[PDB]
Order: sequence, then structure tokens, then C-alpha cells
Amino acid sequence: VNKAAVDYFFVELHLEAHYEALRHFLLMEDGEFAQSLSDLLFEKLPGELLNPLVLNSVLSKALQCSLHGDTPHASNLSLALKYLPEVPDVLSCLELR
Amino acid sequence: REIITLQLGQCGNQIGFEFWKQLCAEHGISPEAIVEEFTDRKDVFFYQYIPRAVLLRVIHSILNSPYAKLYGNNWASGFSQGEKIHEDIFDIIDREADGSDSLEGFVLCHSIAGGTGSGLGSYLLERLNDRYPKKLVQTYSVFPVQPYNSLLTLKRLTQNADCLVVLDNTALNRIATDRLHIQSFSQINQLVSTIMSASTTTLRYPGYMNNDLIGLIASLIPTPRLHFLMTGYTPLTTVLDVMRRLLQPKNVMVSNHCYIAILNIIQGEVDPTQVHKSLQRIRERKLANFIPWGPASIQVALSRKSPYLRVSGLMMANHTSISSLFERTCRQYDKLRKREDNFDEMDTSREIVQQLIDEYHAATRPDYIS
Amino acid sequence: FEATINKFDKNFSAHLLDLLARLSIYSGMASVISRLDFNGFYTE
Ligand SMILES: Nc1nc2c(ncn2[C@@H]2O[C@H](COP(=O)(O)OP(=O)(O)O)[C@@H](O)[C@H]2O)c(=O)[nH]1
Repeated sequence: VNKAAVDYFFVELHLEAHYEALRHFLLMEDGEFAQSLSDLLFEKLPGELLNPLVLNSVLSKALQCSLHGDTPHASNLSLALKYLPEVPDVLSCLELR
Repeated sequence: REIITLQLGQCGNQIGFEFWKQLCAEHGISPEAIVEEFTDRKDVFFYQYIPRAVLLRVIHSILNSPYAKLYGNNWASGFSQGEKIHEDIFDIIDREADGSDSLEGFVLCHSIAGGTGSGLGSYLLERLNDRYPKKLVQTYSVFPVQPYNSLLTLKRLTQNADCLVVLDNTALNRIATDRLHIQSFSQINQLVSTIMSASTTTLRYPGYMNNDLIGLIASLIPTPRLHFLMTGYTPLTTVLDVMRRLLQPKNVMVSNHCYIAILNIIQGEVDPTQVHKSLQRIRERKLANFIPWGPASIQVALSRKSPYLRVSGLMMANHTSISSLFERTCRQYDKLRKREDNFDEMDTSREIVQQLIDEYHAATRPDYIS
Repeated sequence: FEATINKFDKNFSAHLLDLLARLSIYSGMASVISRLDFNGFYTE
């Protein structure tokens, strides 16, 4: 049963793909993506850069410049936030789930 | 960010051709510029396939080659011809410039051995700094009245080209007779094209670090003056085998002294767990010497070979021993200065390089600052 | 007449600025502003 349970994951649901895909996006392993996401956000720097009209859309503009992705895996990249910044430091809190 | 190449003279058009053959072989691109059935981003060099080539006699045989579907002897005369076709040739550059999405640099393949291109190379770099001030330029110059045309172009390359990869035919032929046993031109360039191909391994294949041409050059070149590099390519087997065979003067493509920064590119599927171990053994045996003033290190990054085509490796370094090569050249000039409208440009050229030869010899002292 | 053309201006331009004020306050409904003004006009 167990050998048939683990095998069911790889050859049918692509567990080996999800790991080698989340690393392409979260851990920023795939270049031309972090070098295109961070490069866009850093061009701006308050009330701007915080509404879902720019940061929820900068991702859909980022994936096009990735040259790797645009698959069913490539979706589900909710570029959300977890704090409202007021205003030289080295901090810009932002998640990517 | 797109990259575009320019090839001048007889030499540049020859090695650039084989550079286009070897690169076209890396991807599944037929000689007829058509993709066959048979990950790799092929958009930086190719434009939908069409290569961003600019070719300036042998051109006839180049079109006579199966890859047709893939597109005097003085210095002042080479500079004059560049002025007579100033606007005529430049339109090709502009239409290829903005027609491209975002230009990043300008790869220049040319020779300085007294050819019409050697002057032709001097002119283009002056204008490339005139029109586009935000565009990097890289040049893979190659070294051999020959003292004249050589020392002159050095006056332009030290203030226009923000980077440079030197290749001297002398140290190349030593490799030719020893490990290929040729005793021709199309024979040595086989290895030369190999150096350039692997030089852009981190560009055509995406990686984490160094995903752009400014990612490689900004670390090595410390000042806009000390901007000269040398190369190494060992496969001609673990990581400690590669880096140790690279540091030997038998492999360097150049004819106190110490390094400023090294870059080693590994293309194999080697086990990345031992890459730190090889770094320890190189340090403890003290096989290489660095600058004393600032903390200078050696950097390594990994990538993957072309799956269509074994552990390869490239070594890129900025060694102050490159100063000796210039001393060989300029010494010949003074001897030709006493043996043979104003002859004043040749003066400032000899003047400015002697400032560079002073700038290298001053970097090896523990008090290089101020 | 000449005092009526300028009367339409202050009346229409004020009504237009009410639109872009409400079209902008949201979470396309945002790209419409880039269609209304293109020269940075109506930047008030
Ligand atoms: N490294 C290398 N140098 C070359 C090659 N072919 C020609 N050269 C150099 O080019 C120089 C001759 O230039 P030439 O072709 O006469 O100049 P042009 O007639 O103005 O193009 C020689 O001094 C060679 O050193 C080559 O395949 N490899």
C-alpha cells in the first residue's frame, strides 16, 4: 500500500515538479524573475505601491519576463502583503505565498 | 536585455563566424537558421532565427559557406575609411538598436595587428561613447609597423571600452603545437571560439547570480583604468581537479605580481557539496597570491551544459602580470621611434599608456590607496 | 453667447474631474484613466 501510495504521488500528481517549481519562484533560483520583480518594485521608492492595482499586477507583468514558467504551476502566486508601511532603511515587508 | 555583436577586419569576421557555428550548435538550431525537433533562453543573442550580427573579402566565402541563411595596412587609413562611411554604416546600428527591446551591451570582436579593422575598431569606440552613453561595450581584442597599429588602438581601448578580454596569438600557438601538434588560422580559432562560447554560459542559461553582463564585470574591474582581463579553459574528475589545473601558467591565454579577482565558471553536473572543500585546499597550499590591501577573494558559480551536445570549466582573472605584455609593445615603439602632418597623436598615445603601466605597478603595493 | 461657452467649460470640466476621482478609487477599471488622459493632463 505504502509503495503504491508514494508512487501515486510522483507519476500522477507530480510532487517532484512542485518542489523544483516553488524553488524557481520563492527561493528566487530562476534569474530574470527576481532581477525583474525586485527591479520593478525598487523603481518606485506609502499610499501608492500598496493598492491591489499595482502590486497585484506587477507580478502578472513579471512572469512574462521570466522566460520560464507560464504553466499551471506558475499560477497561484498570490503577491500579497502583511503590513501597512507609514514612510533610508533596509526593510520593505512583503510576502509571496 | 539583448546583446549585439560587431566583427571587424579579417580576424574578427573569421573567429566570429566559428563563434556563430559553435553557439548555433549549442542550441537545436540547424545551419539553415531553422529550429529542429530534437529551458535555454535563446532570445539574448537571436531575434525571431536571426542572429544580431554586423559584418564589416572573406565575406564572400562566408556567404558561400552553408551558413548563408544566418544573417590598406596603416592605422590612419583604417581611421579614414571609418570617417568616409560615418552615416552609411551607422544606420544599421540604430535600426538594430531601437528595434531591439532593451540594449545591454556591445560585443566587439576585432584584431589590432595593423589591419584596416584595427583603425576601424578605433573609430567605432569613439562614436559608441558619443551616441549611446548608457550602453556597455565589451571587446575580445587579439594581440600579435605592427608596433605602431598595436600601441595606437590601446589609447582608445583604455578610455572607451569598459572591459576587455586579451588573447595573444603567441601563447595560443604554444598550446597548438603542444596539445594539438599542428607542426593554421582555422586551427587555433577552434579553441578561441570555445573560450567565448563558455564566457557567456551564465547569460544564455538563467542562474541565480550574474544574470546580466553588468553582473560579471562589476566585481572584477575595480577602477575604470585597471580594466583588463585574461581567460582560462581547462578541459582540453572533481572540482579540485578543475581549479588546480586552471591556475597553471601553461593554460593561461597570455604570454611583485598578484591577482585582484578571479571568476571560475563550472558547466558540469558535479556534486556541489565539495566546492567549498576545493576552496580550502587552494587556500592552505597557497597556490595563488592576492592583493594585500583589500580583502580579495575567488568566486565560483554553476550552470548546465547544452543537453544536446564530462566536466568543463572557465577561469576569468584580472592579473597585474598583463602589464608585462604592454612593456614588450611600447619598448618596440621607442626603438622604432629612433629608426623610422604633425605626428602629435602618436605622442599622447604613448603618453597615456605609460600612465596605465604606472597604474598597474602601483596596485601591487600595500599602500595603493592615495 | 461668448459668456455661455466659458460657462460650459467650468461646468463640464468640473463634471469630468468627478469621474476620474471615482474611477481611481478601487482595488480594467484602472487602465481607463490612462485612456482619458495621455499627456499628463488633468493632473489636478
Ligand atoms: N588570433 C587570430 N588572428 C588572426 C586570424 N586571422 C588573422 N589574424 C590576424 O590578423 C592580422 C592580419 O590582418 P588583415 O586581415 O590583413 O587586416 P584587414 O586586411 O584590414 O582585415 C594578422 O596579423 C593576424 O595576426 C585568426 O584566425 N586568429
